[PDB]
Amino acid sequence: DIQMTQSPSSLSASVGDRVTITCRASQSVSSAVAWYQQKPGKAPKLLIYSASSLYSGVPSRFSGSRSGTDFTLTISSLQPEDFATYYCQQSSSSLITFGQGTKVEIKRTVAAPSVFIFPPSDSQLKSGTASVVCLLNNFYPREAKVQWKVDNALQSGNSQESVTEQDSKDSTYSLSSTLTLSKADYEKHKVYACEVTHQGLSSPVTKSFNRGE
Amino acid sequence: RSKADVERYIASVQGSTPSPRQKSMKGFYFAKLYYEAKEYDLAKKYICTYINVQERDPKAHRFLGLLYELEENTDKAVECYRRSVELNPTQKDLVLKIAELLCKNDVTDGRAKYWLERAAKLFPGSPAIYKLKEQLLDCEGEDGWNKLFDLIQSELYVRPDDVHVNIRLVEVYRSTKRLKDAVAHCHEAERNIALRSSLEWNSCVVQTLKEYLESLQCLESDKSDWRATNTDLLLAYANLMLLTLSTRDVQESRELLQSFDSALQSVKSLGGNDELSATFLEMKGHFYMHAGSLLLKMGQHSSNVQWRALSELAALCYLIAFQVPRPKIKLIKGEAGQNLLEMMACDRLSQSGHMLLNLSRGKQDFLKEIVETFANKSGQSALYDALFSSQSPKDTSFLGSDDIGNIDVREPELEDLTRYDVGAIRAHNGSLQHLTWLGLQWNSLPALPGIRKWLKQLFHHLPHETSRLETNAPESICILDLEVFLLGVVYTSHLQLKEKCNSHHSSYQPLCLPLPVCKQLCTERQKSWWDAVCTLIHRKAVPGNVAKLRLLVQHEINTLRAQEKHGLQPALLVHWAECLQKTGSGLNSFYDQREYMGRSVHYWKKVLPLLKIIKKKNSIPEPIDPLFKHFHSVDIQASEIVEYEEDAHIIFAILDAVNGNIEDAVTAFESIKSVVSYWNLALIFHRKAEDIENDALSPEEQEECKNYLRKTRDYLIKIIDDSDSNLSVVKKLPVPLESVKEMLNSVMQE
Amino acid sequence: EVQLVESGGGLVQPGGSLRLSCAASGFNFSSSSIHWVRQAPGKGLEWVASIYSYSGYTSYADSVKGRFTISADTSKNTAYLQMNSLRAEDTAVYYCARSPWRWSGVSDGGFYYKALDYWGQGTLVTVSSASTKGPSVFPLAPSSKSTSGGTAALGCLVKDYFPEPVTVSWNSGALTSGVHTFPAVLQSSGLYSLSSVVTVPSSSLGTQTYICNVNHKPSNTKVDKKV
Repeated sequence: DIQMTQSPSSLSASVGDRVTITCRASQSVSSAVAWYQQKPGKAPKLLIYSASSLYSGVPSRFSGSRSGTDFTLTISSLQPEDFATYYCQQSSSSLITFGQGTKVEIKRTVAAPSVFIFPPSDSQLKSGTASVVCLLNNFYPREAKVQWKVDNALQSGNSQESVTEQDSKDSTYSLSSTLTLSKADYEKHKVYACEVTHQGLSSPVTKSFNRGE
Repeated sequence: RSKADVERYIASVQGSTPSPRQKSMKGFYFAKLYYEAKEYDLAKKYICTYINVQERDPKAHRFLGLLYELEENTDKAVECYRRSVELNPTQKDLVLKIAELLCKNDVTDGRAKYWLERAAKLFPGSPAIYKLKEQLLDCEGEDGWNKLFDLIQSELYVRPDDVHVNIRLVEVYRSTKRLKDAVAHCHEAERNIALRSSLEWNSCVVQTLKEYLESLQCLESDKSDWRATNTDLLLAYANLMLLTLSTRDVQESRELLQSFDSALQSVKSLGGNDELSATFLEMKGHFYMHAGSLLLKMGQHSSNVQWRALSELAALCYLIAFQVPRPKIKLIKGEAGQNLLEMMACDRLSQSGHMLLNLSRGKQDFLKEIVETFANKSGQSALYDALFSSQSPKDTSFLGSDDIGNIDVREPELEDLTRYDVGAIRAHNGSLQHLTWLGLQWNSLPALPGIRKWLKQLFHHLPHETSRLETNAPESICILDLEVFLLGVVYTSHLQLKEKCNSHHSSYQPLCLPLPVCKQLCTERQKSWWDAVCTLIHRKAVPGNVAKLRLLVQHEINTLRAQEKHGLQPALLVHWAECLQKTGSGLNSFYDQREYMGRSVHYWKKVLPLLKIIKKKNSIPEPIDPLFKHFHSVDIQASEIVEYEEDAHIIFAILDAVNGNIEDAVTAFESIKSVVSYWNLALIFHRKAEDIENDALSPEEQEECKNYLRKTRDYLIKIIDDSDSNLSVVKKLPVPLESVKEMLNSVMQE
Repeated sequence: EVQLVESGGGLVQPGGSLRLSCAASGFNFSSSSIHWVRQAPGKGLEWVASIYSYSGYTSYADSVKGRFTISADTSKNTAYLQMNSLRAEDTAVYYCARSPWRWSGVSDGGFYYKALDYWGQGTLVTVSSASTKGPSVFPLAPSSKSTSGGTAALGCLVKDYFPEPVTVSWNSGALTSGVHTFPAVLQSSGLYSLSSVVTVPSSSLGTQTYICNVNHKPSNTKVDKKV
């Protein structure tokens, strides 16, 4: 099977930069490749077709090129409106495959997340479950790692998290981490600590609470 | 010998031994001469009757088996040989035959093995014996049969319109003797519009259905779905009948009629109020319609005395069909089924309708006489006589038992006919043969057909005119191109046949030919184009042939648009222009009016240079392999030029007005005192008045606005005055007379 | 004047069936090849089906081969994606798009399409045997006494609802700035859950009554919750 490997997965740049995204075809493929721009939730739009031909109406700063089995999208001067996800697509014999996609995030200076832990509410304990929340607010970049400690004991496979898209005003992200298990196990431990590691933190930082405060 | 020699001997022995028993005991000796005169649907019934009285004769039984062998009916032929063999064991050659045929058709049953063992002991180690031994082995195994089945299914996935492959599926089902599955696919496939038009498929449908009726599986399972399958047989007969009449010869068509009539007699007894009953209704009409067409085919070749008498007989048939009411569409289970039946209903009324007219155009109230003379039951026997041989039992024949009650004897109304045609365009998969006939049938009538509506029913959402008119790429095809195309196909066809009948001399009756009997009316070039654009649009082309189909269409576009090297005689262009003007000038919406008027101006702008050279009696450069045959029969003459220049100049003004050049349009319109210019002058004066007529506005302006409405009133009055006085002007009206009067009523109350 | 409209979506139970409708207008439907491209939440584009321009030979990705069936109707000028034996994995936003014959080339061993010019809005398809349910709101207030100087953080937990979407507002839209409502996550049970939070001055805590207003229209639920 033919595969289109897109790189990088997530890119960070600022306005005016000359940006480049590349896709490699596993097997030798003819010039039947395309490029698309997809803004969050909206439909994907066509930028380049047949490798290096510009789709009528697309700005001239976009240009496609090929070298061997590596296809490359090139933006001469990045603009604010081009900060979206892009995809590369090959059309082989009776088959179409897309690249994994490339997100173009706006670059900015580093910011340290202001973390606040929150306990499960009285109302939730009434239902029989216990959810602990750990906030990471208005930081940069997207990359971060959070760990959970129950009585200073690592936990994995029982918690999940989700991250906001790059804010429009300050270009920062936010993360919500949820550690979910039964009330019975929550009453079995007293100390709870949420640790965070981030490029913006001088050193890893942790905040905690004790059941009953 | 011939047909006369053998059917005349009927009266020879009929007058010597008239009792039923001796009449049937002569069946073997009757059938003795039909086998020699090449009558196999007839010889079959003659011998079969002698077998009804002499059921123990080994000679007669074998003769029918040998006749079913010529019919290739293996199941029927084998049984006949069996009877001759069990009566007389000395017929060794028949023991071989049974063994030969059992091993060739199907080996799954041990009966083929048994008869082969006997065949061996009658002919010890003969050359044929091994031949049969190898044949029996030939048939594949269970994994092999399933293997073949998978090929057809995978093949049918991407090619569902392939006639041969679907046929093979029925043959494979029949080979595994799961006929219920055979008919099941047979039933679900009568919904395919393409397969329904295939002669060989419908023939297979008739057999696989009949085989199931007599099949043990049909009775054992249940008697509930028995009616459902029975409907399809009738449907198949109708389709099969339509096709056989056109391609096959006189003999084969008549034989199919007998199978049709036998089925009808077997069905009428059940009756009821379900799909089958509704189907019986519509199929009943088809029978006479096709029967009328069959009659006319024989008379065409024959002398004049039979022609009139046969056409008289046919006229009654078509009439019977037309009378039959629209079938109860609601009564069917599904939308596809009910829509199909109605589609056929429209087909019946349309074809019979035009035939009824063209035969009634010959004389004054010719229809009335036909009913007053042949509606009599005497006609029922005269019809049965001309169509069939009287020897067949007139009791089980539906034709002889039908209750011909209160024939309407009312000629059809054109308005009803139009809606019949439009609804039946999809009857025969829109074959250019189908359309070229209808278009010609309306060529003799005073009202014209809604071709643009025909095209809308076939190619839905195909724009009237394409934005990218600059290129000839066939992605830019428009309903106008087709409308412009069909016009030429019919205008061309009429002239070609006109030349033909001049050569035929004999008796001149060009209007009378029915749709099946006539041959291709368009050039194979034209037909190839239509078949291509149809397959392309409906998305039933082939990825490989796409580029070829696509190019084949492109080739002719430059001609449909009167572009570089158009094979267009000036007369055909003119015909397109006015035919589009008057077609468009009667439309209500602006989008369509503009489009049809635009093309009309286009073709006009291309002719006028030609007309000027013809006006000075010069020569036109004749074409190179033109797409639409040139004819000197309709070559343009100088006597009519000044009118066209006038008629064209109106078209210019009309477009100028629609574009906004009122000053130049009015200046031109007033220049020519034409009936059409009145309706245009009036229509634009009315709009300038109506808008300004009621808003608060300068009083002086209001009077000027009223002044236009005063002009509107006058021009509408000029139209009606000149209209009532002379008929030729009534035909020049761009819209109906009552429409002009309708506006006037509202205009004056304003 | 040229557009593509997707319809026929909505939710369905696993092992069920649905039928999507891609209505086209403005370009000749006969000469265009039709495609469907789904996208699960937070995931990339996945090609699932194609129809060659002028004939309509099918081609599917092995992830759905034999289950889905894509068709095109000339009379109705509309394409459809028939889906059978639907699995929870098929939950995704399904888009359709065309590729003209100008971009549709046929070659030995299969056909290729140069690109997808016209795309549709995209109709959502959710596949989950979990039945509809309203959200349960549990408050999340600050166990902080001016921890981060002058500002504290409060929030609301919307949990055990199905299906997406839920909409949230604070003080009925009075507290607009500072809010961040996070996407939801599929709990293994089958119900989604998300959180909504806002940063407010601690000195104002206890003075301005803070209430989150959640509306789960698919279940006609409305709940206001103070913190």
